[PDB]
Amino acid sequence: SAAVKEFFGSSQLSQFMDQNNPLSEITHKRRISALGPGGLTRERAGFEV
Amino acid sequence: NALRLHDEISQFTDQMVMNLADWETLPYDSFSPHQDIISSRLSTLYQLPTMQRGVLIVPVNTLMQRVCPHSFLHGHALVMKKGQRLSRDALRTQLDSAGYRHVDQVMEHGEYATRGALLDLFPMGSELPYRLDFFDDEIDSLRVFDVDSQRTLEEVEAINLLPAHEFPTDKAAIELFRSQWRDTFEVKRDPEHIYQQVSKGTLPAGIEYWQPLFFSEPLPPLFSYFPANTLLVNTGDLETSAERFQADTLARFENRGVDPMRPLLPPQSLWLRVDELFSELKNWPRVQLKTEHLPTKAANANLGFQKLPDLAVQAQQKAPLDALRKFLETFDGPVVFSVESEGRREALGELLARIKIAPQRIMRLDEASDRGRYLMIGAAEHGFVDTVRNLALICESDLLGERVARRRQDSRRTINPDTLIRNLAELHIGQPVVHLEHGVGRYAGMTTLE
Amino acid sequence: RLVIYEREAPEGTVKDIKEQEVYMGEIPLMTDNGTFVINGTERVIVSQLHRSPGVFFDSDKGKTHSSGKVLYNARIIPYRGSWLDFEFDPKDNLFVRID
Amino acid sequence: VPLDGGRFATSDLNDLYRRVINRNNRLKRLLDLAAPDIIVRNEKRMLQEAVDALLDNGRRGRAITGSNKRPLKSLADMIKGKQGRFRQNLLGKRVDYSGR
Amino acid sequence: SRARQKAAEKVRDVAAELLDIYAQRAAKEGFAFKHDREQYQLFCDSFPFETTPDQAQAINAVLSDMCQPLAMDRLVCGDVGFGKTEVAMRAAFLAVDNHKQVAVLVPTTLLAQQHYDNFRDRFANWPVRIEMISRFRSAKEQTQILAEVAEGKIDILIGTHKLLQSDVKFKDLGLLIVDEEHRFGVRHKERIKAMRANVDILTLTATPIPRTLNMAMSGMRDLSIIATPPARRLAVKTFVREYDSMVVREAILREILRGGQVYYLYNDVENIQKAAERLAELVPEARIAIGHGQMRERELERVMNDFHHQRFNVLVCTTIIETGIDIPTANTIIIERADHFGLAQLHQL
DNA sequence: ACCGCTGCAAGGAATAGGATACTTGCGGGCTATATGGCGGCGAATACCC
DNA sequence: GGGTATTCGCCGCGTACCTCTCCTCCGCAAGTATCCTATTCCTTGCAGCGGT
RNA sequence: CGGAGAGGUA
Ligand SMILES: Nc1ncnc2c1ncn2[C@@H]1O[C@H](COP(=O)(O)OP(=O)(O)OP(=O)(O)O)[C@@H](O)[C@H]1O
Ligand SMILES: [Mg+2]
Repeated sequence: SAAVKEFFGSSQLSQFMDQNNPLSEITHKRRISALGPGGLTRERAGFEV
Repeated sequence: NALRLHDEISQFTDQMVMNLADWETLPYDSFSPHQDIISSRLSTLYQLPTMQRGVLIVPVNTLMQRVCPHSFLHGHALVMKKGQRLSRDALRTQLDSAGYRHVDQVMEHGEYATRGALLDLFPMGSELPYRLDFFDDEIDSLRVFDVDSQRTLEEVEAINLLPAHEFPTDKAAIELFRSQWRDTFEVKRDPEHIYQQVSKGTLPAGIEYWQPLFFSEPLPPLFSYFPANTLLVNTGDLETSAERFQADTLARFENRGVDPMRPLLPPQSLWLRVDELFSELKNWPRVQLKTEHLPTKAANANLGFQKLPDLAVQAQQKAPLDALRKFLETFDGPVVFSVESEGRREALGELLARIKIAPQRIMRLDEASDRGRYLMIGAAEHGFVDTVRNLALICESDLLGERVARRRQDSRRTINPDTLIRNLAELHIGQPVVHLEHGVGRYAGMTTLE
Repeated sequence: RLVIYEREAPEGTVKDIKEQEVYMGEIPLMTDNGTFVINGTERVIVSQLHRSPGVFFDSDKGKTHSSGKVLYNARIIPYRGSWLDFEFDPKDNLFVRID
Repeated sequence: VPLDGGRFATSDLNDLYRRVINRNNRLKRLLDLAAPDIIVRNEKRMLQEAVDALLDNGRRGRAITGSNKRPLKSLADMIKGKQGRFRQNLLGKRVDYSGR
Repeated sequence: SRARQKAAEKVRDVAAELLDIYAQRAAKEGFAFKHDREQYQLFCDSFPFETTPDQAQAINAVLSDMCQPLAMDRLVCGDVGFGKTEVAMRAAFLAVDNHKQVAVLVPTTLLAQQHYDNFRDRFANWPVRIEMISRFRSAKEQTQILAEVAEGKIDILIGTHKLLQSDVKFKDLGLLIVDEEHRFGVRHKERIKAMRANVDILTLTATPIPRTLNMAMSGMRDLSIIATPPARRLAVKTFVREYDSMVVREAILREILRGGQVYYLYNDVENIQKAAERLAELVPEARIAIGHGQMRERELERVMNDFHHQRFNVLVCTTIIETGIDIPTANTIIIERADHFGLAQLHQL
């Protein structure tokens, strides 16, 4: 329960739903983040990625 | 047993009972013998060719081992106390065999002098020359004099220059070790192989078990170190424990006769073989102490040494001291109580007051009378009724015989009562059932499991 | 389902076997849409796009050594574990590095 | 400052100061007691490390941390950087009588 | 399930009790013992050793603190096997030579038995009657020891927690020697100070538990470390290996063929019988006995007596031997599962 | 009517299962390892004389 | 020694504003020490019991 | 008030 609640509650890829539309919800669920654990960093990503 | 005997014997006499401090390692082990030990394993060996009285206790673990073979001892050492009644020219010829040079102005290693009455040495071991002053076939001084100024710094009574390693460690001996190595073993190029470890100057962990290489003369069987007239007293049996130790040594040799890194000599090279050991115990006059009725002949005798009667106490009876109170009236001979420590005497002095017996304290066992209770302090472990001279020794472990509890209570099981449990299965489903360990459950059918 | 062996029997027997529906873990349930409810606040876990575990042969296009020398390198990238890298010194050697 | 739950904020400077004061008082007592040198030596090593971490943490390859495994904020970390005093409170600062 | 039924009411406040104990402590003037030079010189001469120049410093501090009008409270933190106990005896002599009823408090039965034997050994001529009260002594021995103590004839009383059980009323208590205090909690250490406030406490330990180490480092108690290991002690060689039957066998044979004895610490009572059987099948050459504090105690008496008399070599034991069992022949401990043990625990073992 | 010997038998003692208090660790606990940067620079080895 | 090469750790990397959540104690296991009933088992104290 | 993290406007 700890290892699962930690991931669901407080992670970089479990984020607060944008909910001022149906479109915003349905296009925030189909999101492809290139960040998070095991991935690159926001301000240290070059011009090619 | 040896350790135990070293405490028991010292109780019944006063001669210098002393062990022979063995390498506490196991055969072909991986640990060093802890140099302090060697400082007491060599010193014994240097006195052993002339000890005039006393008892030296060795087990067969050490008795079967080989030790430094002469030379190195009367060459690389000098132990000498003031009570060494020895002349000048005897030291002269022994230093001659030691290779020291007669120098009147002793300044460097391997130098000695015998002028007038005073004898000088600059030993192999230290960097200080010493003045000796033999008078009238005896040594009289230990004057630490300068390398050049010849002025005494300190007068000492006993001098100890022993090698701090069991084998020679100088450059010539290292070269000899390497040469014997290339003779027998094979060198591999690795900074951990003991050939390169010794060559670089360091001594490996278990280096003592490569002892015989360093010397180029076979290690003497330790019996050459014995005096002219000893009298080997045995204990138990030897033609049974030597064989057991030889088997265990062979087991260790084959167990570690793997690991091409760090290879091993054969056990013949660092241990007597049991055949040789009994080739040599036919070269000393011997007395065996064995605990069983030997029939009748010369070179055989029987010493009536019966065991004690049933002596025990317990708080169960209202009279706890019954065995003793009834034994100590029916005994014409003396009785010696051999309590363990000092304080235990009081813990035994207030218990024999309960039956009006006050033991004197004697020192040597042959102070006992016809009729008396005495106690002596030592470390003996079991009693005996010496029915030869009628005496008895009641060690404190013969007042605390045994413990016999845990005799339980009747019935931990019931068989064939209300429910036989014959059980050629017929039971229905839902029918209550009793497991003996967990209580009542409901039988819910056969099943198959992995 | 917990099996229990007995000691003095040969290697592999059974004394008892006890089973019990043990409770372990609370796993949050995705709603009918794709949103979880984690503390009353409705969260969404977005998909992540990361380099696949495997082995990759890259090269800095002469970014170092100023010779125009391309320093080819390889990464063995596990899904879970410690990485592994091989690279080339500008002297056309071959060196490994771990983590 | 209270966290409004009855307890107080961490305030890393006071944590570093408590660490230094604790080690220093312990070493003063242990020097009063004429303790053996093997003990006072690593006591002084600990005190040196503590004052080190107070003045500038992270200038050693090792940095000591509290929560979340990030190193504490030392007195040199309160001047350096984009969030120090110079660049965030002295060169440009928040201002009254302002709107947006 | 039922183990969680208990608690959460903090049934007793401890702060008020501890504050009142200390407040009664700091008010009453101490006892200022009388020191007789020669009559303690003989006690020193009975010591068959030499006091190392730090042990003889701790002893001098303890005596010059007992002979002051205040109340001692001293910690004698010194590394294991450095002769901390003889400090207790040379303070116990000063105490009981003024007819003052020392009370030694040890946190286990085997240590109680060992200290009883050692104290009878050391006080083997001086008319001081030493007695031990624990669960070894049966209920017709305790009911006499307590009457003796109350009438004031027993002059040293060595005891486990049975000592501090509210039925033990000393006549004139004058010195309390906590031994191995990295146990006992707090209330046990204070339950004897509470009845008599101005009593002198001599707290012996090797690894003091953090509360009473901080409280010594802040001046509340004194502290007198012991260094300079006594005569010929060698630092014990520690080896950390994955468990291996060959390692166990080699270690055991190396000790046994030397003649010493082995503590094989196992620390699991239910499986210790099977562990001893497995060990005796692994090493046929050894003689093996089981020792743990959950036997009929007339069996534990016998086991640890026989161990002291070399009647067996290997002692498969729990952490009942964690508290200062001497046995100077035993020279190999084998901690079976050392991963779950504290640093202090591992050091004492 | 006197006596040793034993059977009943009351209790006495030891032996179990249950409860309580310390020490220890473990493990998560509502303000207590990651591997997906790169460029400049000047100081510290290092390499080739 | 001394001139030049290579590597290594520290330094740096935009401004202003807005919105959101989430952040240790307290149970388990081992050991120790004690205490507390209920059950049963020696143990002898007394009565019987036939013999003298 | 601090810390970690997510996103958004110009
Ligand atoms: N100054 C000394 N020189 C040589 N031996 C000593 C000296 N002091 C004590 N010893 C011996 O060392 C052993 C240490 O045991 P002791 O109980 O006295 O201290 P300890 O074991 O550290 O105390 P604890 O039993 O609480 O651990 C004792 O057998 C004692 O005889
Ligand atoms: Mg002690």
